[PDB]
Amino acid sequence: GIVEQCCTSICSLYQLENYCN
Amino acid sequence: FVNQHLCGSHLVEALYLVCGERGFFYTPKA
Ligand code: NA
Repeated sequence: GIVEQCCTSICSLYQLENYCN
Repeated sequence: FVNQHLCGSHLVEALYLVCGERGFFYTPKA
């Protein structure tokens, strides 16, 4: 989930935007 | 600000700025 993709590895805008409503 | 390790409030802040008026969901246990 978001922690694995953006906290314990480097985040990206592509990934972050998957969590916008 | 997005292309780094972002945890906790730092990650919520990034979601807040990127998502804007869409809002977002923060589901750390999923
Ligand atoms: Na904003």
